[PDB]
Amino acid sequence: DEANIETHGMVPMNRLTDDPRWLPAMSERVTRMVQRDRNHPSVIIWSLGNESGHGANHDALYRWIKSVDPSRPVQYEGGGADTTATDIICPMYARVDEDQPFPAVPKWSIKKWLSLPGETRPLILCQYAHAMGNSLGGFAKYWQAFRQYPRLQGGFVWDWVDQSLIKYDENGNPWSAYGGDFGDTPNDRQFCMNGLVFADRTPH
Amino acid sequence: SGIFRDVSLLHKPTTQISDFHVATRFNDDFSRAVLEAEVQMCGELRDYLRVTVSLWQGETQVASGTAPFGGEIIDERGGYADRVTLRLNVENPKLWSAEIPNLYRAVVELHTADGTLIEAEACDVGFREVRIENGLLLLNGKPLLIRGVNRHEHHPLHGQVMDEQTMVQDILLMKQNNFNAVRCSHYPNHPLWYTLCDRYGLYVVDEANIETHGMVPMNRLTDDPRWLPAMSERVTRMVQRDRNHPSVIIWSLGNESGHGANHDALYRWIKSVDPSRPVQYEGGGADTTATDIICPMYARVDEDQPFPAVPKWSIKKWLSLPGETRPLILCQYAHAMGNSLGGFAKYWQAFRQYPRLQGGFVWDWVDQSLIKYDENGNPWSAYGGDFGDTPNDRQFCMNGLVFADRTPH
Ligand SMILES: OC[C@H]1O[C@@H](OC[C@H]2O[C@@H](O)[C@H](O)[C@@H](O)[C@@H]2O)[C@H](O)[C@@H](O)[C@H]1O
Ligand SMILES: OC[C@H]1O[C@@H](OC[C@H]2O[C@@H](O)[C@H](O)[C@@H](O)[C@@H]2O)[C@H](O)[C@@H](O)[C@H]1O
Ligand SMILES: [Mg+2]
Ligand SMILES: [Mg+2]
Ligand SMILES: [Mg+2]
Ligand code: NA
Ligand code: NA
Ligand code: NA
Ligand code: NA
Repeated sequence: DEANIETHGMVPMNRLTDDPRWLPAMSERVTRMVQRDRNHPSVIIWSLGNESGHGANHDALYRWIKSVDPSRPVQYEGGGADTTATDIICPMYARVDEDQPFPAVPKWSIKKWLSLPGETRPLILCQYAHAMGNSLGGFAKYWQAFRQYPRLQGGFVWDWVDQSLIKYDENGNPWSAYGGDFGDTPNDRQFCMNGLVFADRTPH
Repeated sequence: SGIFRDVSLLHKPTTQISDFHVATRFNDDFSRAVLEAEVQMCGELRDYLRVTVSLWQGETQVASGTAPFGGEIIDERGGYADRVTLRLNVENPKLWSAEIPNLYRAVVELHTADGTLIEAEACDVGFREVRIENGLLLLNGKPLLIRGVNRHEHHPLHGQVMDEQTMVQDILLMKQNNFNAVRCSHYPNHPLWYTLCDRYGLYVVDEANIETHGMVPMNRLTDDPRWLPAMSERVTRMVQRDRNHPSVIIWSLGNESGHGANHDALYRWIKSVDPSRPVQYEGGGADTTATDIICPMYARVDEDQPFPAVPKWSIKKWLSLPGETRPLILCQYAHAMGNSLGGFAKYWQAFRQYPRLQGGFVWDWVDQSLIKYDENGNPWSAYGGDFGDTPNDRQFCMNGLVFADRTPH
C-alpha cells in the first residue's frame, strides 16, 4: 500500500520532499493511508510513494510509520533504492547481471547489489520487466536469479494493464488511443501502455 | 623424508635477545605511524642493560628508542622485568605493498647504558596495515584484488629441498605473469622465501603444517582435544617465527582437516596474539567460525554445488547468503591439471564486478613431476606410481601453470 506522493517532474527530484514546508502535505498522504488501511491483512508492506527523490521528509515519515505500526516493513525506492528510508532494497528496472552505474543513483545488477559492502537487506524490485508492446524478453533470467539467491525475493512486474482509452471513429467504431490522441500536448505517446494485458483485459 | 632444509649452528650470548615483535600502527590517512617493538631477553638481568631499537631508511636513521628492561604493569603480580617495549614515532612513512615493496631496517640492540653492545638482531620492516572493514580486506586502507597462486616447494631433481635460485626464478615468473600473491600450500616455507616476498613484493598467506585429509570424517583429529597440543605447536611456532615479515598478510590454520573445536581455539589464539592479520581456514565449509574470509576451494562462479554439509555455492551467491558479510577470496581455484584453465576469464570478470569477491589463489604453480632416467640415461618426467609406489594417485600431482623445470604451460 503506497502513499499518493510522486514528484517525478521536479528538478532535482527531491526538491519538494527535502523541503520542510512540504512535510505537512506529505505527512497527511502517508498518515491518512495507514489510519485507513492498517487492519487489512493483505497489506504486508507500506510504501512512502514513488519517484520523489530522497528527502528528509521521507526519513521523518518512514520513522513515523515504523513507530505507529511495527507490524509491517516500510519501503521506498527514491534516491537510489537503498536509502535510509527503506527496509527493502527495492530498485526499479535493475538488471540481473548488468550494472548501470548512473551517478548518485546507480542501478546495480541485483545479484551484485545484495552483496555490496555492509549491505544486508532483502531485495524485491518495486518495478521490473517493462511490458510495453512486444516485450518481456529476458523474463526468465530474473526468475532464475530469484530462485538461486535467497535474498532476491522477487519483484513487481511493470505493469498489469495498458492505460489505453477508447475513442470512436467517424463510423462510431471504437479504437484504442494513447498519449496525444486527445489533442493533449506535450504527451508521452504510447508510454502509457505497458501492461501484461490489454485495457479490456485480453492477455498480451 | 630426510634433513631437507638447512642445518646451522648459532652462538648467542648467555644474556641475549630471545624474541622481538614489530608492529606498526597508523593514523587515519597513513601520514603518521607508530612502530612498537617488544623485546624479550633470557639471561641475567642487570640494571645497566638497555635495549635500543633503531629504524633505518637506507643509510639514514629515521627513528630510535632506548630504554632499560622492565615492562608496564600487567596484573596484580607486576609486569615482565625481562621485557621492554620501544615505541618510535615515524612521520610520513613509505608504505609497503606488493606494488611498491618499500622496506625499512629495524635493528634491535641489547647493550649497556655506557655503550657496549652485547648482541644485535634485526629485520626488514614494511609499514602496512591489513584489516577487514565493512566486508572488504584492505591493505593500507585500499581493497585488495588478490592475483594469487598456491605454490608447493618442489624441484624435479632435488625433491622438496628449496634453493635460492629456484625461489627467485619462481618469484620472477610469478610477477612477470601478473601474480601479486602466493599461498604457502600447505605448510610454513623455507625461511628465505619470506625474505624474498618481502623484498620483491608478494602478499603471502602463511599456513600451518596441519592437513588430515584422509581421516573419516575429515575432522576426526581436529575435533579431538587430545590432538590439540600437537596442532597447537604447528600454529603457534609458525606465528612465532614469521610474525615480523611484512609480506605475510594472512595466517591460515592449515588445510583440508575438516572443522574441529581445535581450529576454533587456535583461531582465537592467533587473534589474541597478533591482531594485525586476518586468519583464514577453509575446512568444514569455508565459512566457519574459524575464518575471517570466506575461502572456498573450487567454488564456481555461477554454478552452485550444493553438497550436503559443505556446499560449494556459486561465489557470487555465497557473498549474499542471509547474514553473511565477509570478503570472499578462494584459497584454491582453477585447477591447472594438464590442458586446463578453461573458464578462467569467468572468475576475473566476477572478481572485478563484485567488490567483496577479492580474488583467489590458482591451484597451482608448478607440476610435481620427478625426473627418472631411461636405460639410455635420458631423463623423463615421472608422476605417481612411477616409483613402484602404490596405492598412488597417478598424474594428480601435476596441476601446475608451469612444468617442473619452470617452462610455462
Ligand atoms: O512507463 C514509463 C516508465 O518511465 C520510467 O522513466 C523512464 C526514464 O524517463 C526519463 O524521463 C527519466 O528522467 C529517467 O530517469 C527514467 O528512467 C519511470 O521510471 C517508470 O516509473 C515508468 O513511468
Ligand atoms: O589436485 C588434487 C586436488 O584434489 C582435491 O580433492 C579432489 C577430490 O578428492 C576425492 O578423493 C574426494 O571424493 C573429493 O571430495 C575431492 O574434491 C583437493 O580438494 C585439492 O586440495 C587437490 O589436492
Ligand atoms: Mg511528446
Ligand atoms: Mg646507534
Ligand atoms: Mg591409484
Ligand atoms: Na530468492
Ligand atoms: Na508508462
Ligand atoms: Na572484487
Ligand atoms: Na594434486
